[PDB]
Amino acid sequence: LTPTERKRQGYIHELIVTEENYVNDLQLVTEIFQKPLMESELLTEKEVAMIFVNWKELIMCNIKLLKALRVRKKMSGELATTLERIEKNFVITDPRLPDNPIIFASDSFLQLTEYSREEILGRNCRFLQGPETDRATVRKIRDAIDNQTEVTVQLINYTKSGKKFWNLFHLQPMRDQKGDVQYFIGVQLDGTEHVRDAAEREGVMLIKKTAENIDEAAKELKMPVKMIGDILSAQLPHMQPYIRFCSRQLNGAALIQQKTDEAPDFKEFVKRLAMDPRCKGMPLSSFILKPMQRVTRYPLIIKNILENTPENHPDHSHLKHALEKAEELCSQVNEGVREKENSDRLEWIQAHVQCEGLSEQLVFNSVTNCLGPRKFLHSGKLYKAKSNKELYGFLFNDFLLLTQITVFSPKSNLQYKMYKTPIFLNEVLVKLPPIFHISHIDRVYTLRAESINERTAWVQKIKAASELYIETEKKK
Ligand SMILES: Cc1cc2nc3c(=O)[nH]c(=O)nc-3n(C[C@H](O)[C@H](O)[C@H](O)COP(=O)(O)O)c2cc1C
Repeated sequence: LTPTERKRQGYIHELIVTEENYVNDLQLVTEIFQKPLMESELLTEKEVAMIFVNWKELIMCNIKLLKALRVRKKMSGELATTLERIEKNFVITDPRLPDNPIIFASDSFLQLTEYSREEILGRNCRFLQGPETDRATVRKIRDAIDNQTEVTVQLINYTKSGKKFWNLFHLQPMRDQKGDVQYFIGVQLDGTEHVRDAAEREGVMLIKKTAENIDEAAKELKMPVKMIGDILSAQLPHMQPYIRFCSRQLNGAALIQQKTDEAPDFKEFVKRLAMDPRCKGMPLSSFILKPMQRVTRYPLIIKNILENTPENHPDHSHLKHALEKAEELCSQVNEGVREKENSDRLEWIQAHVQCEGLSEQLVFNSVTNCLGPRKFLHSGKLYKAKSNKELYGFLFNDFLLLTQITVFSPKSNLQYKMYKTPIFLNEVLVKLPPIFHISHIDRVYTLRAESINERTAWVQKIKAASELYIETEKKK
């Protein structure tokens, strides 16, 4: 096959495999960090929500994505578990991708070579080679690769610390029905001495049977993919919860670091949850960075698929939209991260303003219907005319929230109760007769601000955000 179509399948499966690892990481934090901390009674229900935030919703998004990928790929969840049951040193590489990168490494392999998964994936296997390695043996391996055939040799490899060990290595291509090589299987039998006669004859049989089991394990993965963009184009516009999480990931990380230094009983309980072999010895504070990494990873991946997809291909159109949505999703994420002050205010409103009786729960620190990331504009006391009722209003870029006190200082806590249904600014007009008039089509509202300088701040900000909303709605 042409290198273009070859690279195309390589990047399509780069999307699928990395998503598998990612979704797996999300479920880990919920399993061995979230649920334990909630039932540990070490922290309050409020402190826990500051860290994970909407972590649960992040899983619901990607699981919906991963499932769609698996059905198209005719896969099942078994791949990770099936591969883990093979307790041998092995890696899988992708010859379709430049420099033949590693896409998977067994637990035995990682511990043998003293490297971590983050150091390994995406790189060529030549880091094992050293000074006392027979370069003639290496060339035989390269030839077997270029000729797309299996091979079995012995050579000296090095760990991360530089420890020497003999490597009874076996290479084996992974072919589909059409015989096209999709992956390469590399099994390593570590030893102290060069094996001969019976010692060699036994080791060869094991590492070869090991390779066959991997081919069976990766049987669902090896098949080629026709289309993948239509799935990404339908799932990416539903990656909204990332905007909230990534805007609060900084405060969530600062909470962990602070609570650790002021509570020794908390520090030990966290590390006893990072013990789990699925954590690979990385702390909880390192998992929090992953959602921000994944959303910035998507545009890089999709573009690689798009660049290796011709114009006449039916998947080219969907990949265009997918790239657009991925970049739009990524942009709104970076906007929320930068506007830190706006993020603190929206989350403050979330906790102190009780909004109930709605068809859907109100999340202030989220995306609007049309304008994107919600932005707080103005707040203050508002007195309704002819009633003079003490009300407290919150003005946003998309709607106005009226409440009643039962301002943004974290220590100061006071309760706000929702007064009426959120008045959206896509259907309101504002004129002047500290009294100002807003014109809703259905009902009439006449409010009186604290002062003259206040009502001018209301009228201006409401009108400006309204006109921006109206003209945005007129686009389509
Ligand atoms: C699946 C696979 C597994 C490999 N495993 C090893 C290995 O364990 N040790 C090693 O020295 N080379 C291994 N190689 C070979 C190297 O990745 C590399 O291709 C080889 O050393 C030739 O390097 P060169 O391109 O600089 O000539 C493996 C290759 C493949 C495709």
